Amino acid sequence: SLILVYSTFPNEEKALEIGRKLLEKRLIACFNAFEIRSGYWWKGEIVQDKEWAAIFKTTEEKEKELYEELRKLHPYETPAIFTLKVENVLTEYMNWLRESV
Repeated sequence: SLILVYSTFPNEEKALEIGRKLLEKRLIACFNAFEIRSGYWWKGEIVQDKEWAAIFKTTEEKEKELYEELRKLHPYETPAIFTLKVENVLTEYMNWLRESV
C-alpha cells in the first residue's frame, strides 16, 4: 500500500536534488517538500534552525530500498527518517503510484 517517508534537509536544493535522485531510481512516485523551522538540543544547547522537510510517497515494497538510498544520499549523519502509514487512498491515485515505482 501507500507509505509516506518523512525526512528533513539543510536546504531547499538538497531536498529537491535527493527527491529528483529518488525519482530517477524509481524508488518513489513523487515527493512534496516545504520549508520548516526546527528546534532541538545540540552540544548541550537548544538551537533553532531552518530546514526543508519532505514527504516521499512510495509503496510498502520499496520502503527498505528507499530507507537505504535516502540514508546514503543524506547530508546528515543521523537523519530523521520515519514512515507514516496511510489508512485509505483514492483508487485511481493508488494505481498511478503503484505503476510508477
